[PDB]
Amino acid sequence: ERPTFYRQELNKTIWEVPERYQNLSPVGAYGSVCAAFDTKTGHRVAVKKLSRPFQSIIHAKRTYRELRLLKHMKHENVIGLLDVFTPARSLEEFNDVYLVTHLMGADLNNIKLTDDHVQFLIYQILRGLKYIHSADIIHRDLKPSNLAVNEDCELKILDFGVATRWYRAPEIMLNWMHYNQTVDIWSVGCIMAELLTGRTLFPGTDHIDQLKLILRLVGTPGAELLKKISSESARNYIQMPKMNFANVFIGANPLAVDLLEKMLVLDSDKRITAAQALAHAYFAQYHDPDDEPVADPYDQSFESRDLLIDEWKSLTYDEVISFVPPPL
Ligand SMILES: Nc1c(C(=O)NCc2ccc(C(=O)N[C@@H](CCC3CCCCC3)C(=O)Nc3ccc(F)cc3)cc2)cnn1-c1ccccc1
Repeated sequence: ERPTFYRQELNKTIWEVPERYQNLSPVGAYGSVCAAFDTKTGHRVAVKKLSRPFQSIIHAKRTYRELRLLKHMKHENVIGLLDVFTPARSLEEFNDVYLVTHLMGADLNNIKLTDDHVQFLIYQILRGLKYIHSADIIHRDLKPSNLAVNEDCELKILDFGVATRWYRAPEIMLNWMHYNQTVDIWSVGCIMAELLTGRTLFPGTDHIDQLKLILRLVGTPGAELLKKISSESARNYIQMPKMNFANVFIGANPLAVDLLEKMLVLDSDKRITAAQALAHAYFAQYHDPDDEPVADPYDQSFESRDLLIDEWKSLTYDEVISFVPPPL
């Protein structure tokens, strides 16, 4: 049943991996991540050694959460789990978790982009977000560095864990209660803007400067939206004119400007969803209602639980043991 592991020191870091994975080479920003050769598939992979996975309740829950989320994701435009392993033979000796994913070529932060490429890249993000959102999962940290492409411009959403705040929706700039899945659509708008102009749309130096730069584009809220804000601080802070997107994004595909106007809406209740955005004219070349799948249901009940490290650790171990490799 159990493979043969081999040990190796890489960054004064002990890596213990199955013989399956060869020629481990550190990729050191992304965490403890090595490019490896998978002798079973003949394809290169990424192997992530979780850092101090059971150091604390917080780490333990984070470890469990990352493994639960990765085991769930079965979509072309979302990072998926090829393998998860531990060198541990028992729950008793379980202290290290290794995750195996596809190796991606470059982050979108690395990559003048043509309108074709913007269309295809934002299409693939929305297709992935449709899937993630359908399981009631919110990304919450979409930014160029969390999006990866191969040379084929095939895109995957991931979360590696510059500034998040540049891409963050106004309604979660202060308090994290009154928000929905469309926080991720705001992020998609900021990314798409950047892809079209080669500039950060909203390079705020802090959470208040950020809100200033956003309002300068979308305009200060009307009475309609001001009435839906609970926080005296946030309301009293905000308490001018909406710019013509066609002026700001001069020379863009006018259909890219129209979609941007539907994505960068202050009122999160009126912001276009991933599903709706896919059906926008911009994506006429790439939209197929029969190849934009939704996810299986995702059991998120664990998010509400306050459990001990040994409880989170045992749950993670179960999820390692029950893992079913995807087909080749
Ligand atoms: N560097 C790499 C790799 C890698 O590193 N492969 C391992 C790998 C990657 C991502 C995840 C990952 O996305 N994990 C997510 C869960 C899943 C998401 C859920 C929401 C939707 C999108 C997927 C997570 O839980 N992150 C996390 C965030 C904050 C934390 F405090 C703790 C964890 C896990 C393992 C491949 N390719 N590359 C690569 C190489 C060269 C150039 C560019 C990229």
